[PDB]
Amino acid sequence: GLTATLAALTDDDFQFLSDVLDCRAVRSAMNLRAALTSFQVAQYRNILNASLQVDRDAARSRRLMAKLADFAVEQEVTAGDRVVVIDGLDRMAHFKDDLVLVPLTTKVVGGSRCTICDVVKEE
Repeated sequence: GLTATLAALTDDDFQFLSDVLDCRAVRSAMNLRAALTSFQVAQYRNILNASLQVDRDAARSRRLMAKLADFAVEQEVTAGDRVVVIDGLDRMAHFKDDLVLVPLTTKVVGGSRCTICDVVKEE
């Protein structure tokens, strides 16, 4: 889609967002262990959050709209889930204790890379 979509994303694209907001961890590849800033995090939040409103399905937007409200919220990660990086992730990387994150899905929205990785135990 990229240009063909611009801002009016379809159920296919929004499906990717539903998974992102569903993720347990939300950080940036350039600095996964360190956040950016209060305005920075909110900035990226406005990007996707803006996609919801402009969306065609006002009902569906409500569901994700609330899921985004907790963007980058303090929660315990676990295997099977996924970590959404605001920058991306092409290679596998550790997250904590012994859990490693492997590249699962990379999508660019509003000119911002968004990679998701499955949380698997390094063994």
